[PDB]
Amino acid sequence: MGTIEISSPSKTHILAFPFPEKGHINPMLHLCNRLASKGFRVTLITTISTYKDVKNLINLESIPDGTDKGMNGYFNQFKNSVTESVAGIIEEYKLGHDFPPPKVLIYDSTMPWMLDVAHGHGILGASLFTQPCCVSVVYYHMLQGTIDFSSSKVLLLPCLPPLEDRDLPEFDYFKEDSGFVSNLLLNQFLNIDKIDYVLFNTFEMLESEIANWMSNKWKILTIGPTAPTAETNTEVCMKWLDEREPNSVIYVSFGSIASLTEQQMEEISQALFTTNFNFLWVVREEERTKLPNCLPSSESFTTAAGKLGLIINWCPQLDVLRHESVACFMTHCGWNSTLEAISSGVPMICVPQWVDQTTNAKFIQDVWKIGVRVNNGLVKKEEIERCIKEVCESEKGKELKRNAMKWKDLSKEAVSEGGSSDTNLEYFASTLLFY
Ligand SMILES: C[C@]12CC[C@H](O[C@H]3O[C@H](CO)[C@@H](O)[C@H](O)[C@H]3O)C[C@H]1CC[C@@H]1[C@@H]2CC[C@]2(C)[C@@H](C3=CC(=O)OC3)CC[C@]12O
Ligand SMILES: O=c1ccn([C@@H]2O[C@H](COP(=O)(O)OP(=O)(O)O)[C@@H](O)[C@H]2O)c(=O)[nH]1
Repeated sequence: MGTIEISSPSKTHILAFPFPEKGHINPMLHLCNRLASKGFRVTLITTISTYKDVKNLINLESIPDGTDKGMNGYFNQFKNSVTESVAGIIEEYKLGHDFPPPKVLIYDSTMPWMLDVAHGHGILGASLFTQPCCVSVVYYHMLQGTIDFSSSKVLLLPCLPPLEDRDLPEFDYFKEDSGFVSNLLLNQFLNIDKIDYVLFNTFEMLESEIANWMSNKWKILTIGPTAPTAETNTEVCMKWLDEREPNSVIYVSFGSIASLTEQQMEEISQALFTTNFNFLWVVREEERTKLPNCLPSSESFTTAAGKLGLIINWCPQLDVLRHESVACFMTHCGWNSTLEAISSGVPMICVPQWVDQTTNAKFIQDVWKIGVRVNNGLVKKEEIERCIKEVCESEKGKELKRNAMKWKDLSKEAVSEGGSSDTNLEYFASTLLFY
């Protein structure tokens, strides 16, 4: 005689709150699906403006965007507003009757003060880093002042390859804002010893040495890629790709924020309109006016080489990357783009722009050996064409593609049963249930 209590995922309530930007929303969202696939109740909290895009099982809550229409004023208003409204949501659910009360807030690692919201409301806090281990450690070392950041400089950090100046995360691009952006990334570590779960969207084999190094300081859980293994304009892009030859398309995307200069846009244009390959070039709506005048939701071309090109304002990038028609990825090397390509086996042309893109480029070409970085800071048509020849028209290109298929298989192994990422995510979920 007596009573039994069962803690299952279905009675455990996970809150998620990403920073409102696609390279932060996207990997959170994938992780919420995986967690829901594991039976938990998952509520994704998101700003009202991102709510729409996102809105197109997983619970969805909206909060006020909390930001009048510079980087700094926007951020302090944001910090202030979302601190209040997320704290309010947590309390809403603690009294609710439908859902279970929340056990843990997963928050983007660029909002470390959300650990205080979570703890200060008596729930666990899980920090999701949306960048690899190797660049995150650089931010930590800059935070610590572990080293000094007519001569060139090379930095030697434990468990990392030598880093040239150009290999460091690029903050100076932001000029008077470099201090804010740099602060934002280093402050990911202000309370690292206090975070209940430290999650990294990466997989162990990709960053063995530095991941183990961070594991001996912090019980970090590498859990990526969060995206599934084998979006606006899906049907359009797949139709066009379905009708191209295999291994014939150069996929070109510079992410969701970066915006190249008129001159740089022209360098790329001339390289792609004269190359021996088809091309699918994402050019965001707001960026379209920076195109060469010689060229609206999409545009179809016959290139001067007699090939075919499609300019479009947004695509399902993951599905493009996994289409047999894609030869290579010309990318700005944001970490989501880099990891999606890794998990798809697509070799890469690296045109890094700022923050962690420069360091990702370093690793893509020199550590993982799955792509080439362009040399500058304007990048000339001729330099783009050299890199296309390297990656798509050369025996080197062929080894690069082999390298990428090896990393893709390792990536699929990591998130499959008994994979290192599958283990870590199961460690997250199982301990969530513990008394
Ligand atoms: C600092 C900021 C936040 C990070 C954003 O993107 C990153 O996402 C990935 C991490 O998961 C990386 O892999 C990507 O390489 C990286 O691009 C972009 C950077 C830089 C731009 C600024 C955001 C934070 C918001 C920001 C301040 C917004 C803003 C502009 C302004 O004048 O007031 C507000 C818009 C972008 C922004 O400048
Ligand atoms: O046409 C596009 C271009 C980009 N993306 C997605 O937007 C994210 C971009 O994140 P990333 O870290 O690569 O760079 P950021 O945009 O933050 O600078 C990735 O998940 C891409 O797959 C997309 O869905 N469609």
